[PDB]
Amino acid sequence: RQNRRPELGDKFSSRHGQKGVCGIIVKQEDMPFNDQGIVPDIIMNPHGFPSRMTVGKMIELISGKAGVLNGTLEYGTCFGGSKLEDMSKILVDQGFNYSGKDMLYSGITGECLQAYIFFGPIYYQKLKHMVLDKMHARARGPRAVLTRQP
Amino acid sequence: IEEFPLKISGEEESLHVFQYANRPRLVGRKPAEHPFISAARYKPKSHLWEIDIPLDEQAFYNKDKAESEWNGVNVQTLKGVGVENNGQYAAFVKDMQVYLVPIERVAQLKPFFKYIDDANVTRKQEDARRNPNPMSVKSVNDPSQNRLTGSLLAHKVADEEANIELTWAEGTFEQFKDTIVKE
Amino acid sequence: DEINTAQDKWHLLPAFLKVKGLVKQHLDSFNYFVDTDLKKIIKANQLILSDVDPEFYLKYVDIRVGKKSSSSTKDYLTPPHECRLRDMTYSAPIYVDIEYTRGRNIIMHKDVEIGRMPIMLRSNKCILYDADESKMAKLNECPLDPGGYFIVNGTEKVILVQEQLSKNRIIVEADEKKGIVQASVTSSTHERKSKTYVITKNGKIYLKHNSIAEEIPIAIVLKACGILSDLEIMQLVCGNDSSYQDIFAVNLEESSKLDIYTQQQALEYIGAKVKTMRRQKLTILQEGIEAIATTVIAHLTVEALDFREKALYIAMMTRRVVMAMYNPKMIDDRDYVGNKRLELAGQLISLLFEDLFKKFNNDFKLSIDKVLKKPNRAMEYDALLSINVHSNNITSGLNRAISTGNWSLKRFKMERAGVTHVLSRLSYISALGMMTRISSQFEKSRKVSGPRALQPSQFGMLCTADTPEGEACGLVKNLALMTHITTDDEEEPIKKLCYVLGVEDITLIDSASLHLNYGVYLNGTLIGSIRFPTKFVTQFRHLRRTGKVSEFISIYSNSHQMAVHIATDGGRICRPLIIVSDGQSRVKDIHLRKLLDGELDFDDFLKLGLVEYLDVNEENDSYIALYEKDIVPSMTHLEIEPFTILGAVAGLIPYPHHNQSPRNTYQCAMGKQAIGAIAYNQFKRIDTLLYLMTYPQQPMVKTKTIELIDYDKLPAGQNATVAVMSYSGYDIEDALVLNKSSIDRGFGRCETRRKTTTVLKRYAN
Amino acid sequence: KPIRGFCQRLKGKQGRFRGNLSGKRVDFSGRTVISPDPNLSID
Amino acid sequence: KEAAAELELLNADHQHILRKLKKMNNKPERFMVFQLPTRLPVGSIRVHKSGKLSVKIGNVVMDIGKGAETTFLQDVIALSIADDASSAELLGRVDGKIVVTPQI
Amino acid sequence: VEIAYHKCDELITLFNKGELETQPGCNEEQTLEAKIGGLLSKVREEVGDVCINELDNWNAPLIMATCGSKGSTLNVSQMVAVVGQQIISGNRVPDGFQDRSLPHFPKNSKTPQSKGFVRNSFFSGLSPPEFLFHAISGREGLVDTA
Amino acid sequence: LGVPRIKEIINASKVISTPIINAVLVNDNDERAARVVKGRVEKTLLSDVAFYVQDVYKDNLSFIQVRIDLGTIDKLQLELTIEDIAVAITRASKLKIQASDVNIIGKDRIAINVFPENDVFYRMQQLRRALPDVVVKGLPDISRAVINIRDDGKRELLVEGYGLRDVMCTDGVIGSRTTTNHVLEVFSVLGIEAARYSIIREINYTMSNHGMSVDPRHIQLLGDVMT
Amino acid sequence: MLSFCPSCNNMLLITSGDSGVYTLACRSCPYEFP
RNA sequence: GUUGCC
Ligand SMILES: [Zn+2]
Repeated sequence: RQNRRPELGDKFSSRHGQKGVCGIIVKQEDMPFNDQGIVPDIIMNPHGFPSRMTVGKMIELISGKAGVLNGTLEYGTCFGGSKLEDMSKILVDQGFNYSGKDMLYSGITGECLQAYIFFGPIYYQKLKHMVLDKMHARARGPRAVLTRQP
Repeated sequence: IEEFPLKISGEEESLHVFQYANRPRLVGRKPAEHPFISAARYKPKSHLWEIDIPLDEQAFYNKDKAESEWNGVNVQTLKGVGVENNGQYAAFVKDMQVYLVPIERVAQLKPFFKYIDDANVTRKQEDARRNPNPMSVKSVNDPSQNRLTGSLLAHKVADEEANIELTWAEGTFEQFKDTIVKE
Repeated sequence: DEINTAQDKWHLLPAFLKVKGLVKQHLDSFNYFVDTDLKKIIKANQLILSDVDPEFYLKYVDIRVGKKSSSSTKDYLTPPHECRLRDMTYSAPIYVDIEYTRGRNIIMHKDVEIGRMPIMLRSNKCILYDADESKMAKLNECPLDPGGYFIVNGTEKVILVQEQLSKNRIIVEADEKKGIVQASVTSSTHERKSKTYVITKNGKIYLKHNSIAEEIPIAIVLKACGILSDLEIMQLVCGNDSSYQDIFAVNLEESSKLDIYTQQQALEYIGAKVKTMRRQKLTILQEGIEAIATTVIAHLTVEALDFREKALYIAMMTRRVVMAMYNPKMIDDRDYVGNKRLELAGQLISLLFEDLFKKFNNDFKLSIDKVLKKPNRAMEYDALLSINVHSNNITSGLNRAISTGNWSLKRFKMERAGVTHVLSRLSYISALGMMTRISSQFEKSRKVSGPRALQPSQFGMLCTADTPEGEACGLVKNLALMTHITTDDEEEPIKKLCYVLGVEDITLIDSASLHLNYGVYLNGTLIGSIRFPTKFVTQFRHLRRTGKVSEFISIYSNSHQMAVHIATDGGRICRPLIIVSDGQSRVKDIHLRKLLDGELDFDDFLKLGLVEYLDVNEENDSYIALYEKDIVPSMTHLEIEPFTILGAVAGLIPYPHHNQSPRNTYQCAMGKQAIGAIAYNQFKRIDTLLYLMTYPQQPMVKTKTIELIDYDKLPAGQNATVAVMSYSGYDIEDALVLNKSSIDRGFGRCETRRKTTTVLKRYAN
Repeated sequence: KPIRGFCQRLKGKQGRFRGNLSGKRVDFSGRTVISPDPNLSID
Repeated sequence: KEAAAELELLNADHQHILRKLKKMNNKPERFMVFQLPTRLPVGSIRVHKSGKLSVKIGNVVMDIGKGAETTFLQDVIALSIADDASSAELLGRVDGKIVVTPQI
Repeated sequence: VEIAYHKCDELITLFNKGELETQPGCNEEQTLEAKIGGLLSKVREEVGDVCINELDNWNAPLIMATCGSKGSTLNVSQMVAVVGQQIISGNRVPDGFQDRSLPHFPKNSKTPQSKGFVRNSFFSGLSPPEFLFHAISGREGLVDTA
Repeated sequence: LGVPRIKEIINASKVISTPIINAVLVNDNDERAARVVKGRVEKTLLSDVAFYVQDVYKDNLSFIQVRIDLGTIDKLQLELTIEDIAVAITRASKLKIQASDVNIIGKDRIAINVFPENDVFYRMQQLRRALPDVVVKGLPDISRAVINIRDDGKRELLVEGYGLRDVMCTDGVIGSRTTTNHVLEVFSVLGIEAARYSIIREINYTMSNHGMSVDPRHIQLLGDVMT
Repeated sequence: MLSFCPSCNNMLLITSGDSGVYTLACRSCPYEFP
């Protein structure tokens, strides 16, 4: 038995087919932060959604933010599910943006961002293929009995 | 509105129906006649119906090809295998009465070429006697051996069995009133 | 709580999965094997005999697996989780009763041990059948385990649902540079695998076979079947007023080349050039070996005397070979789903049980006569004391037959390898996704991307968003959520039943009008030649809706040819739909309110006539409807639920109808490799390599799929806060940056478990 | 079940001349996964 | 559509057989064969509203469906046999063939 | 897209009239195949021309398709307006059975929105019939790499 | 034009797929003779020019008779006499008949007899379908000629066939500008230096219409490494 | 060629007749025609 | 040596 902390290199997923190697682990003060103090956990660059056309993640989050604010789990099914137009109204009744796109400050320098940030919770499952049982190195090791190669 | 009552009055009689695969019904909308049966041929346990028909003479006959090759002349015979099915009742009508009877078998008559089969059985027999080139004690049934059975065994019992020479007649009124008197 | 049938048809979908679960094909075949299918095998190999000392006979009266007939207790058994960590096989012994001649008289003996069968979990011959998590808590097995898998001597395995091309039917083939053929593979249920072929060499129809020494042309083999008049030959295959007379008339003069002209001379042309397999008796008649050569061919049909129904079965097979040479549009493909036959678990291990069971009672026979070849050893000898030496040949045959996935058959001489796999306990749904998958046959068509592709005749039959990639990109497929596999029923009653509905027999009608009329094909053979089918086929459904006939029957009725089809063979794919009779459906929401009260399950709906199953063929005649707000007055078969096209392992994708279509398949390969939880007893088991996760979370947006299989009750993965933006350059393509703090608070602490084992061995000295 | 021979291992799917003589197996290597970094220069 | 082309021909099939059972009243040693459904769970051929044909051969069991349908260029002859003896009698030939179908 | 249907359905009815334009290149009844293919590959383009010009600045798919970073004027046009028509090796989704594609659609009905074309956007959603036709061209995008 | 276009130029394979040949005309207009060379080069099959073929007997005659549609020759504008058809029947080695028994009966009716077991019926029945598939005029190799128009008014002549030597020698087409595909017949006809320049112009053709551009020089090295 | 021979339906055959005349007659049935 | 998977 052994356990481990998720350091960089490991393979995270997004349940819609967006793989990712953990790039770098930074300290807590450097990320952005909203009006209430929420630090975002995991940051994705926006260079996937035009090419991969993964609009479902963009609809996962609008139904994602609205559910735990209302305190009820929400049904996103196939060929239907929780609609969008009645899901924006419960977000705006609390004070947040109507398209989920809240504003943020910068944790590095202290002021606002010139643009707004799409924001909230996404379901991230961890995946296999962690790195410490793939790190490999052989200096001067065994040779085969027949042809004497490594 | 109206009603035409029917009853079934048939037992003990296995009447059969033949099917002429050669002869059509109508020749220019007018139906022809059915030919004159010279004789018949039946074998039980295999239910064959070997019907003989005779041909027209020298006008459409070409006898010097027929005599010089097989010497079996003026006879076209044809075979039909009798098959069994359920239902298929035959009915005649009376005035406002109609009486029925079950048909037991149906045969489909195909032209059985007798003589060209018989032409080669002599050809093989003479071939043996040109160059003839030349003892039964019991055996034991073994449980690791097969014996011929099934469909070819039916051909082993359809080759040698008792023929019956039918006297072909034309009646049709004796059976007719026999149904009328029976309710 | 004002209910309607507009949006509340969904609440019967769980009633279908409550009594008829997720492992439907795996358990319901093995449960058909152990109860009914074993008595039909001892009745086909009974009465072993010895030719020496001929008054000795051993015959089998019955066979049972499990409980005795003396004690009549339930069972005495090791539990499976106590068995899966000791490298043993979960087995219960097979008991038979036998009677034989000991000596002075015959005696009967009861409850003889002969072997130890393995029993798959959640089959009714195990302890785990119908438990209520109280006995199962004692047996420390998880309630949420899917079941349906062998645990043979340690590591647990499962056989896959394999399929092949549809046996005992016909296809057509079209080739440019070689000429065109049509296959017809058939299989009698004993020792035969024969396939026939019809070839067009340089404009002439021909015929070859793997038991005839060379090719035999077509006019001979129909004159040998009785049809001799040589106008009927053209009358069957061509019809009238067409171009088929111009193509086919070349074949008729080869009868004049060989000078045959009659039904007697037609047969021995075959047997002159038959390839003689020596039966070592060989009393060949030169008339009898040809009738059997016209009997062991196209083993769909066998004959008594008249040859007739076998004759025109060849004539219909040679009609489609001249329909294709007219235009190549008449071709069929051998990857259409109607020409596929899924066949399931227990009726596939039954074939392996034959080649062991006949190997049991012949070496046991060889041990008998070796004893009975003694003069003094003839009076009071008993034969039962040497049955234990031959007993375990069944056991050790079966155990390696599941361990090493290769099956050495003898009656077919066939070597299917890779028939089982080790099931993935990496995730939860990985232990259920592999339970519903289909392995193809790999007949070396690696150049043809036809079966690599996906055909549109698949909507709801089996899943369309799930397929692996790489080594197999289109040859591993997965069942849909609502999916049932048929099984054979019978065939002689419906042949008697169709006669009642107003059809005649083939032995009455001439071929002058069968091409004018239609024709019923019972398993591909013409038996009735019906006309006006739309009166006929609608009266057939109305008997099936009332349930006088079994419901797994299809009435495919095409019009490109003048024929209608019947199917009763079993082992083909289908789903149910709700009947729509006219411009109003038969939904009748007052029935649907009585279902949520609970007194009638899904099974009562198909008893009254509100739902019936549809296979791939019966989709082609029907006009099925999506929603109740789209009913046409000419519109049947409303869709029971539209999102039932995705299997149980693709169903966890949220809103899959918005994203791009390839970005669902890339998750099905990786959902099955997700770290999460395994079972309720997951800290108890001792298996090879398991990953465990500390603080899981149920996902935020659920699906109606995942509440059917209880994915939420032991999920995989957390739901963290995501703010999509570029940051610090370390995320260029699909990288992702997460803090040092939240993983320190416990974000995704995984845990790895590994087995190691040794065995203390006792040597010779 | 066919026996391996001399001619069955000079040719073929990496018997010789691709798997041992053209392209070899070598010492002093290693293999891990990649992750980006901007802060260090090219080369 | 093509379901309507079935019923009008079966409508016209009533009249083509009602003429044939009327011309055949003169019993000139004429025959027709037709198949009755066995397996019972006698009657009377009747005429319904505007020429529709049905039989009721059961005490209650009704059989609506009857239809003259087969096209055949063959001469079929009903003949009796008896006990493998001098009993070969040609009775007559067959004009037509209808069927009987129980309605469901 | 309705006027694209309105030019299509008038063209599809001249089979009883039996007009054939007979392009040089030996059609034999596929002008009605190739003209609809040119017709439906048109309506996808000017609808993509509305989304580019009639759009404000600071649209994030607009600012990275103005550059050559990632994306194109086709990829942004299939996320907001219309996904277009699926192609299978130069073919508009041939039939599965009985001269039709799926048991939702009437017999021998050779119209787009029935064989190959899917009209609504990814932001709108997909219907159960049109989801599968996108799920076919998603397959041979993976097949050809093998 | 893709991966199955590169594969056979490197292989120099014998039986190539779709060998189109490009031959230009003499003049530019249509003139009712721009398509008159298409008749002189395509496989003019006699089943298009015959209409009604039947066997007739009087009492002792075994001869098949064929007739032609004389009003069709001017429609597709081919030019040929009647006697060259009677040449072309004995120009078929597949039918084993005598060399000269052909006798013309008028302007459009033509008959040929046969005479010598049981030869007589079989040799007039094999003959019945083996007649309406013989070439009478044009190439015995090529399949289908197609005339089209480019962005200029000039018209070319496509032929999807194999032979090239007999394409150049016929009238109505100039043998100076006749390009083609299928490299290894150009080596037989136009020396060797033409075969080197052809594989240059073909490889950068099927790389021009895939978007990328390799080099003119990276094929000029490949051009003479094979020749 | 629709060469049906009556009462056998088999075929017809062009026979080299007496003095080489072209009479038509099938085998396996005694039938002839000019 | 043989299979499974990225
Ligand atoms: Zn004859």
